Amino acid sequence: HMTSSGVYTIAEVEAMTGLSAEVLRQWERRYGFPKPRRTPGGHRLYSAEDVEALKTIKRWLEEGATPKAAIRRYLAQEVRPEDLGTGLLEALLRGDLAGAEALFRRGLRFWGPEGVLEHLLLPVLREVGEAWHRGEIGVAEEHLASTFLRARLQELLDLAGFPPGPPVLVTTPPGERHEIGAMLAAYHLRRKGVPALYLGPDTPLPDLRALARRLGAGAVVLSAVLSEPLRALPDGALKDLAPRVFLGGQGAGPEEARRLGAEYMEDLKGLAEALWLPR
Amino acid sequence: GVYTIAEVEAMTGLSAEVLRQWERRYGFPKPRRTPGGHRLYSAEDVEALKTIKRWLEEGATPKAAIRRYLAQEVRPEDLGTGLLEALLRGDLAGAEALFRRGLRFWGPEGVLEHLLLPVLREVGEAWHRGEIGVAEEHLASTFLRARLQELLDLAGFPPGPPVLVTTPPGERHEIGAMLAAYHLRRKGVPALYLGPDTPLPDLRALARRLGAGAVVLSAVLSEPLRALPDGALKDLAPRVFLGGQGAGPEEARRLGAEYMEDLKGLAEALWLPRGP
Amino acid sequence: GVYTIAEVEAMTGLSAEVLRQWERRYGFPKPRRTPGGHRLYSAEDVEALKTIKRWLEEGATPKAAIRRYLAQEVRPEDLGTGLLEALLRGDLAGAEALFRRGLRFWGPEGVLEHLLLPVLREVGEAWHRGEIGVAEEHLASTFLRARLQELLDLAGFPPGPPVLVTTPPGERHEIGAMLAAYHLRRKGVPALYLGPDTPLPDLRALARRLGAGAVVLSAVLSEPLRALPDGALKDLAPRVFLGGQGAGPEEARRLGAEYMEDLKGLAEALWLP
Amino acid sequence: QEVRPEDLGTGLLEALLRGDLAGAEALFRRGLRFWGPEGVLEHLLLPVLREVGEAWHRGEIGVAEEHLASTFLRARLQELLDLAGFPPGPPVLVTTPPGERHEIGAMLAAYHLRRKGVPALYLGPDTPLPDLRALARRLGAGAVVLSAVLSEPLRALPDGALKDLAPRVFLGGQGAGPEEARRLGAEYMEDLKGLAEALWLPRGP
DNA sequence: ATAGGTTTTGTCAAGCTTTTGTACAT
DNA sequence: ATGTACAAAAGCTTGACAAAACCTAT
Ligand code: B12
Ligand code: B12
Ligand code: B12
Ligand code: B12
Ligand SMILES: C[C@H]1O[C@@H](n2cnc3c(N)ncnc32)[C@H](O)[C@@H]1O
Ligand SMILES: C[C@H]1O[C@@H](n2cnc3c(N)ncnc32)[C@H](O)[C@@H]1O
Ligand SMILES: C[C@H]1O[C@@H](n2cnc3c(N)ncnc32)[C@H](O)[C@@H]1O
Ligand SMILES: C[C@H]1O[C@@H](n2cnc3c(N)ncnc32)[C@H](O)[C@@H]1O
Repeated sequence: HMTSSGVYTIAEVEAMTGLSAEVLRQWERRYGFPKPRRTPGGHRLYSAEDVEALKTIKRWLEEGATPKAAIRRYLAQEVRPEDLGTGLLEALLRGDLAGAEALFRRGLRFWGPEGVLEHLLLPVLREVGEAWHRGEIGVAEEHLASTFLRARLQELLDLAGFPPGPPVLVTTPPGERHEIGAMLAAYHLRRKGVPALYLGPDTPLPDLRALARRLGAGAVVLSAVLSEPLRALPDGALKDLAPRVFLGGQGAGPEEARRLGAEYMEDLKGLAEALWLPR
Repeated sequence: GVYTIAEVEAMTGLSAEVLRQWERRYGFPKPRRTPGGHRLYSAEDVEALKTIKRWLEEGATPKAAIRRYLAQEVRPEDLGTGLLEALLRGDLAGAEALFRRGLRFWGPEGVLEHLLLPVLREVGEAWHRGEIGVAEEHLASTFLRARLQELLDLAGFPPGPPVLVTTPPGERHEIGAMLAAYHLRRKGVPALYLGPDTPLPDLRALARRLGAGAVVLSAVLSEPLRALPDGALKDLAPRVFLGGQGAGPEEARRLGAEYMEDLKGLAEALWLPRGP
Repeated sequence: GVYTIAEVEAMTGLSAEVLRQWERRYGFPKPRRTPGGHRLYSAEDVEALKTIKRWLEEGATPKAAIRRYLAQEVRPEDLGTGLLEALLRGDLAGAEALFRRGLRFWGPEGVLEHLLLPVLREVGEAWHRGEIGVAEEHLASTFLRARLQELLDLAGFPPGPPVLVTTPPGERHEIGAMLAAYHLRRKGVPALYLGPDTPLPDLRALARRLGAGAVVLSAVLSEPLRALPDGALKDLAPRVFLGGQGAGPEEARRLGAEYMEDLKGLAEALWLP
Repeated sequence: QEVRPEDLGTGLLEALLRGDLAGAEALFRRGLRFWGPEGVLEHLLLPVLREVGEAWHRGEIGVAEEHLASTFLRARLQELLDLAGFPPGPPVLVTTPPGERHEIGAMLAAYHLRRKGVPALYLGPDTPLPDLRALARRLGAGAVVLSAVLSEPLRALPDGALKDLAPRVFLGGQGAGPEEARRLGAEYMEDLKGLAEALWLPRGP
């Protein structure tokens, strides 16, 4: 019905699936599946989604299959929504690009184009940075993962429309080499029918102004992940780049935007709508 | 109708010494108290305690049985209304976003039953009442079909002898067939969805060549079934299933097919052979 | 994914003793190994072995049957033949994989012209020659429609007055309409695809209520058009376009619609006049 | 309006300079069809990139113009990379030396490897040597390939710096030379064609 | 394709914590 | 009749073991 993720007992499962309670605790120990929510006391609480899942595995085991592969073949097919983030990173860390690409496609179909970016692409990138920061992975491992995820995002960017009309130039301030933030901004713009020209990262301001003038660009959008590149810029440095200038990212703030002469934007969603309305 | 603390004790079986603890531990039931302190259990609680008693005997625990029964609270019901309104004003972006919220909360199967199905039924009724035209319905139906096809592709497709899924000739409603194929795939069955309106000789020929284990037909209208002769479905495949609003047990027997009431027990039925 | 050597023996027909020998003298298949050394075959390998069993039964040696499958760098023109063959054998997984390959080579618009369209035409001709049945066409058409709808949803859907896209009443070929809608979306036009077979009064009423700027009709058959009276399409929307194999300039003039030859010039046509 | 072969280079650049991504994409697909995958890289992708740098150098275009063109062409190459197959087996790690931000050279090397059935893992540019060695060890990588466009990042490295990165270490690009490769303890490779076959022949001969 | 060494899997046991039915005292 | 206490029933974790299936090799 309405709630797949619910609560059951280990006794109810033993009378619904046929598998004894002793087995259910062993498969959770050797494989991790199923992993039901636990009571404050310490007792299990299986969900309805897990109940129908185990009933399917019992068919394969009776048709000629081992529990080690019967579960693995199901975990790949009907994977948990939150296990995709963990799964994708693990696949990347072992150098399995094929497996990683496959897992991403599953996420794309579930969350949708915008959805997969917020709930899969973004959380993985954040965790990768933290994992590196904790010393769990090296720079080379991060590079592999970042290059892969960038390629997926670029694919979505190219799949979006590119309408005619005065372009919007999207890049990052000089000294800023994180480009994925800029790509996200460009993508959300294209999805709303704005001809966002993604330039790549690290663009000198005089050259950016010259290009905006020559192409008659309606706006310039800058993504700042680090704060130091912004602090290095003088007051009003962004004022005359284009008729409208926007600044966002983790490294950007409302106070800093006002000093540089740019409009601060909190979220990517409101950015496309802010182009239609006057400043 | 309200009952005493001893009246419910006989209509359920559980003693009154337990009903007072379930109230002082879990919070159910919560009967009205007289000025003295006497407990008056409502009629909605008597039928509820009779349900838990059946679950507790099945092998459950009071803490879980009561919590499980608290699934009476219906899902975000404004999503059905909202999705339709979004579609009717031509806001595909807004509709897509609303559908994604429904999918994450209730999950894949859940969003079909509580969101996809109710909207489709209301759309037909709204058209029937003259509140919307055919063009409005078309937009909504095409959208919801696209979403379901997306979930279909998201499910895995296992190797082995395929199960062919379609609708009888003359039947153009295809969403019923897609739902059947989706539930099959979710259970590891290689359901090949053909689309609607497939001629029977061609269907039989394909089933034979691909060595299909079964054929599944969705019938929304009854007239396409009534147009078929007796035994028409008998030799399509080793097993033949028929379901939908347009199909019934009596009609299925005549055509030589097995009647299936719900999509849930369809996948379980294909595994183990059913009797006459 | 992950499978067992016992499952393969019951799915492919080849005994478990053979599967370990071909891994020893060819290296294929080379499945992921369990920590204890047990083999875990993937689904891609399962369908692969099922194909080799066909060649061995058709007259081929295992040494060459594997080598021809390993080094099968499919030519750009072999994709159309390959995709249809994959569909005809019921291999949706293989078909989907082949399509993504083509999407990456020709691009979104490219894959439609050089892969999606030629396969659909050949399917109709093959059916017409009696080489395939209706059921086989249905499978292929439903698949390709699903891929196109996926691309449609991946394109942007901008705000502003929508463009309604459908087919005339009696016309059930809808893939033509989807193509038109897709090309419009790729140019930043909010094309609302309605589906096929839409009654004219209802279409006019919807266009009016949504303030649609234009209506686009795809006609594959000519008979649905011939059944319409003169000027039937005139007042549907501020602009009305008509294209497809079943449509022509003479017939468009009679119905009061603008004839469009190619899908490429359709998006551009919506601005200049 | 089909344009002539040598006019595709000129036309593609002009399309990019006017911000016509749609037109540029279409022109590239025509080139890919005419010359094939490897051919379009050599005759189209490479000449345009070199001219873009020269044009910038002469002051005909600014940095922002170059950025747009470079990002576009990188996206097309990444497409072809993903189009190629990715076989199982010990991977080959492909990147650039620390300080080297030109990555398109590395991508080209990884592409030609994949086309020959080598599981080339493209890491991206600018990878620290200790981390590279650690990754190569953990993945059991058979080889490491480095693309050097500038010479200064190589000159900054000490003698033998590349020796123990992986069982085999290859170095190439405009910034790399035979003399410099010997000093760093890497094998020099003149062209991309010979690199995939070099993985079968041991060391010298 | 016969044979031996090895990994995986269903089952159970001891020690002990959480939970629930009955009851004990006011 | 409100409420606390107590004992039984059921769970959970660490640990181990015998059989079934499997891998490698002559
Ligand atoms: C990949 C990566 C890199 C790659 C960049 C690859 C590339 N081509 O983009 C490389 C290897 C180059 C790199 C280098 C460095 N990085 Co780095 N890197 C990352 C990583 C893992 C992900 C970056 C990313 O793109 N994330 C995804 C973005 C989109 O997420 P987000 O910024 O939170 O974005 C959200 C909102 O801010 C909004 N937003 C973003 N952009 C925009 C734009 C607009 C207009 C709007 C409205 C909103 C908006 O959209 C998102 C909505 O959820 C992060 C980890 C992290 N926690 O972010 C570290 C991180 C950003 N890097 C970090 C560091 C330390 C560095 C280096 C200094 C390391 C070094 N010493 O070499 C260098 C700096 C190089 C330079 N000069 O810029 C630190 C930053 C610490 C700090 N802020 O002081 C981080 C946070 C890692 C950590 N320690 O946790 N990095
Ligand atoms: C969308 C739609 C259409 C679309 C179809 C789009 C498509 N490609 O599928 C189009 C526009 C083509 C259409 C046409 C027609 N339709 Co219509 N349509 C609908 C609508 C709104 C939804 C149909 C749908 O798919 N619903 C969702 C299905 C899945 O729901 P369900 O059948 O109740 O399914 C449940 C169970 O039955 C079970 N089940 C379903 N399939 C299967 C299969 C198996 C194996 C099993 C075990 C179980 C099972 O699963 C579900 C569990 O909740 C319905 C409204 C409605 N009330 O259903 C009208 C409706 C079905 N249509 C109706 C009508 C009148 C017609 C037309 C005759 C109109 C006309 N004159 O042109 C034509 C007939 C065309 C034809 N020859 O088939 C009427 C039917 C009246 C009747 N039964 O006598 C309905 C009921 C509308 C109404 N008046 O309320 N329709
Ligand atoms: C799939 C299919 C079906 C499916 C439809 C599925 C669906 N939901 O769309 C079904 C099974 C329903 C079907 C039924 C029929 N079909 Co049929 N079908 C086909 C098939 C194989 C492909 C159709 C398709 O979409 N092709 C792709 C389209 C996009 O290609 P295209 O029209 O050439 O389009 C190009 C240009 O015209 C342009 N264009 C197209 N649309 C538009 C729109 C605009 C605005 C513009 C500017 C340009 C434009 O874009 C393309 C650029 O290359 C064709 C084969 C073929 N040769 O086309 C037969 C075909 C069209 N069908 C045919 C027949 C005979 C029928 C039936 C009469 C069979 C029957 N007796 O039941 C019925 C008619 C149903 C009806 N009332 O409409 C014949 C038509 C013969 C004729 N013209 O006289 C064909 C040609 C097969 C053949 N014999 O070779 N069909
Ligand atoms: C795009 C670009 C950039 C982009 C890089 C984008 C990216 N993500 O890769 C950015 C903007 C970052 C950039 C920055 C700079 N660049 Co720059 N850039 C270029 C440009 C236009 C193309 C680079 C490219 O990838 N070309 C394509 C490669 C594949 O071609 P190729 O190296 O000739 O490769 C061939 C062979 O060598 C072989 N090969 C290549 N790799 C490998 C690998 C192996 C293993 C093998 C066997 C063979 C091999 O394959 C090819 C076969 O034809 C070039 C122009 C040019 N003439 O190359 C300038 C150029 C390379 N850059 C130049 C300069 C000056 C710079 C900067 C110093 C500018 C500055 N002051 O900021 C910085 C340096 C940054 C750094 N620390 O690395 C100069 C170099 C001058 C010099 N050598 O002294 C060039 C030559 C421009 C010019 N003046 O003509 N650059
Ligand atoms: C933000 C990211 O920057 C990367 N990183 C850290 N130091 C360097 C360096 N010297 N060169 C290149 N990348 C580096 C790490 O992998 C981290 O995840
Ligand atoms: C069941 C659905 O059929 C649609 N419907 C009703 N009449 C027609 C017609 N002539 N053509 C197409 N669709 C039609 C309505 O929109 C209704 O909702
Ligand atoms: C144009 C397509 O129409 C299909 N086709 C032909 N006759 C019928 C029918 N009676 N019902 C459904 N589809 C049919 C064929 O498969 C052909 O390829
Ligand atoms: C090699 C390429 O480097 C680019 N380039 C030159 N100077 C800078 C800078 N400060 N920041 C970023 N890119 C730069 C030019 O566009 C040239 O084409």
